[PDB]
Amino acid sequence: LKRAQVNSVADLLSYTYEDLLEIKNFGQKSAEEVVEALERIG
DNA sequence: TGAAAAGGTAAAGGAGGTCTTAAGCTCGGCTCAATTTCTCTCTTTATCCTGTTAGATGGTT
Repeated sequence: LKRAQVNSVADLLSYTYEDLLEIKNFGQKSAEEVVEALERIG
């Protein structure tokens, strides 16, 4: 994510799950991890 | 001599590309009626040429 210039939660919220899967070497398990972390912050 | 401080090695796990099948389609070939060109004949017109024996003899607007 930091390689993708994503620096804020707003920036990450600007990406869809598909855009997250397009991130180079980002896999489904890592997208799930991000979803779980966001749920951890509601 | 002890101790940073960097540099290796062996994993675990994931990420990513590359392979395999059940479902379905549509695509070309093959046959095979079904016809539009083509090329001859075979005509049939389309176009040009010549002649015509009562007598006639200077314009309209």
